[PDB]
Amino acid sequence: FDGGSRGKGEHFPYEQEIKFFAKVVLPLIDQYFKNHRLYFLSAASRPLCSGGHASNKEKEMVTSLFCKLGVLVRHRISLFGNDATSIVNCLHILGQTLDARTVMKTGLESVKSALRAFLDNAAEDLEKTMENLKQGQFTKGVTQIINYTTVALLPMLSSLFEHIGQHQFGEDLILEDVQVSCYRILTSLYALGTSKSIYVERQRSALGECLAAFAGAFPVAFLETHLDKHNIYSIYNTKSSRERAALSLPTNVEDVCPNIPSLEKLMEEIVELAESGIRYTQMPHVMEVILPMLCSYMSRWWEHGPENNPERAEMCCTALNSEHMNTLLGNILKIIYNNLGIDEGAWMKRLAVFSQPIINKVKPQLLKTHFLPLMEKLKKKAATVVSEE
Amino acid sequence: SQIVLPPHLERIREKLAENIHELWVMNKIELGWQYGPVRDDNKRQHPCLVEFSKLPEQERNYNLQMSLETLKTLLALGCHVGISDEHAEDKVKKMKLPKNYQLTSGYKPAPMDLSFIKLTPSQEAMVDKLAENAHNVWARDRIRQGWTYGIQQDVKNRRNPRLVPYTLLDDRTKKSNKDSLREAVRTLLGYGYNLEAPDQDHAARAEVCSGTGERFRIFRAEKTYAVKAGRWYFEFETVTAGDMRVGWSRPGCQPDQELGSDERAFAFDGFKAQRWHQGNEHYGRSWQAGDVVGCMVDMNEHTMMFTLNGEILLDDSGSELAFKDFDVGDGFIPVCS
Ligand SMILES: Nc1ncnc2c1ncn2[C@@H]1O[C@H](COP(=O)(O)OP(=O)(O)OP(=O)(O)O)[C@@H](O)[C@H]1O
Ligand SMILES: COc1ccc2c(c1)CN(Cc1ccc(C(=O)O)cc1)CCS2
Repeated sequence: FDGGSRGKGEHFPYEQEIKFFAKVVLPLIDQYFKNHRLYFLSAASRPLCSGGHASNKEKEMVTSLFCKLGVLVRHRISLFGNDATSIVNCLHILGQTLDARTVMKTGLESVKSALRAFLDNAAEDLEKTMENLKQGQFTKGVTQIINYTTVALLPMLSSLFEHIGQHQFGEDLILEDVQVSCYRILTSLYALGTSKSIYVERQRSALGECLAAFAGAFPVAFLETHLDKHNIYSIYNTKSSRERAALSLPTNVEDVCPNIPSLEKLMEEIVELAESGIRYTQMPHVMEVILPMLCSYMSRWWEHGPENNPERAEMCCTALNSEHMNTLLGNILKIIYNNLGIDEGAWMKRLAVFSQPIINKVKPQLLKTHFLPLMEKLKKKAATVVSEE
Repeated sequence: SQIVLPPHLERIREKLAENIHELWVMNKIELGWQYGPVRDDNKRQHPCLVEFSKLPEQERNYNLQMSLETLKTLLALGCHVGISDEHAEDKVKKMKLPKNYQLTSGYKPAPMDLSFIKLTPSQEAMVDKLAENAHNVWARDRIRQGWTYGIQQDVKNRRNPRLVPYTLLDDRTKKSNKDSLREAVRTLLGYGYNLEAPDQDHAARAEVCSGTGERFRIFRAEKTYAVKAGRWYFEFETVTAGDMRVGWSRPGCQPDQELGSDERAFAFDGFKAQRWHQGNEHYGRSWQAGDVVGCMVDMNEHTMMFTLNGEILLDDSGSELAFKDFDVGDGFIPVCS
């Protein structure tokens, strides 16, 4: 149809096939996988004692179906019309249902290549959004690409990375070419978050969820990259200068993330944030995107921290602590306290949702007589006539 | 009954026979033993590297039969072994081998580069099954001979110290047999006949192997201690983690019926994180070993609550009430299953 769209075939004969697909096949997939998600996520572990576990070939077919649906949805939301929501929801539910561990351990090379190519295509589309959004705001291909991104790529990637982080599939999936593609995706997400442009503040949020999900999912501490040698799962510690030369790398540990500053730099930024007293409207990107990334990073990297690992504490890639957590959360509630009176929005609620994992993580001894300020402010501000929360 | 000879191994049975002979002699000589004049236990020497006149023909037959039994057991495991390439003989090349390690029997040793072959955990599992099965076959043969288990070797009374299940076997002997058989499997892989073997998926096992008369035991307080008014509390420490229920029961609760399957008991089950009364509903969390569950009942307001390690357990909704509506009746007593 795309080959002969402008040709003699303006009316494609296969209306029956197209209608049957878009009206039955997609919603059936969505509902079936929503109902039987536990069957496909089953493994050697037995969550569902009654039902059996999906076969390895079964999970291979699930991954193949997800990859094929992604290939279909690439750059064709406008041609799908109003069904694009249906296709993206099917991709969402399939992404939850995937079992990357078993797929990588015993999977078809075609399926593995399809997954790698899907991730590489996501990275390439993000780079195309880079190159056109930069000096493309004056000016269609650019409009189609940006619509495709903002509609599908952010939800798809966010859902997939949330699943990967929740099931710790990153150590089994994100490696070699997959890992360099994820590096490109991370650089792209950070550049979109940091950059200022009308198309950016029109979709700041979805970038926020996608980037936070990626931060949770990625198996390398990109923030505290100085402790690179300790991590065993990094390309810089596994597959060496020969493959630096073979496939292109930034070739420097600190240059792998040129636009991404260091963890201590972001910590200092958030400390003098709300203390320098700058306006929300000047640079809204930190409390909307960066703090979610910090929270996801700490939530993922706590258990690898030195205070959680007294054994070989010198052999840890990350150096987070409960004092880091309480300082960052203190900066969070200082920001909300200084910004609740003016510039009201749902972004405070979204930030609180994003920070829910860290307040769950923190020990209740601090909750005593440290979050007492939190509850007293949250009640005195809610003491208004209309009640909430 | 199911055993058949695999269809491409007829003409190769001989070559496999002398191949197993080669593995047997090389394994015997590189287990640390060496050719000697006379057989002694303290000498740790193997004088049997001599002409076939004295060499046990029964031992030769045992070697051949255990080789064929080994291959029959791999085919029984589902290993539809495949012929890959003849090029194994071309690829195998003689490394540097010392004069002492060189066999004086006259045959040329063929120690191959066994390091680079990566043993996939599936073949490790079949190796475990091969060890178990070979040990079982040996035990069966000894029992047919009349051997019986003992603390130490007694030839007069035919008491064997090693006659125990392989799972409980001593480390040294199981390690020795295990390395011998991994060497055998690795030599088969070196000749290149690849193991097209199935994978043993995890199978659910009910694990209930107690007396058929009882799948559970119920402990309760006396009927006369039933409380009908007030706020009462007790504790239940779980030394293990598994099928256990704790709660409050009517005086008429049956002992042979599971707690919470009827109207006579209100229970909490931490194995599946559920609450039980006339049915099953999700509630609370799952305990672990050493966890203490505190059960509270309030007969004034007709409510029940459960706490795990101090923290109050709550159902899908935000309520902390495991059970909120019940008639006082004849009272409640602490109970567990
Ligand atoms: N006919 C045989 N010839 C050589 N080795 C055997 C024979 N039968 C079994 N084996 C294996 O050899 C190991 C011990 O070597 P050895 O032959 O000295 O013992 P054995 O004479 O077979 O006595 P046992 O049957 O008690 O092991 C045993 O683990 C056994 O599995
Ligand atoms: C008892 O004369 C024999 C007869 C046959 C063989 C051996 C010794 C040498 N063996 C080593 C061996 C010996 C004894 C034990 C044991 O039972 O402790 C285990 C392994 C390999 C099998 S060929």
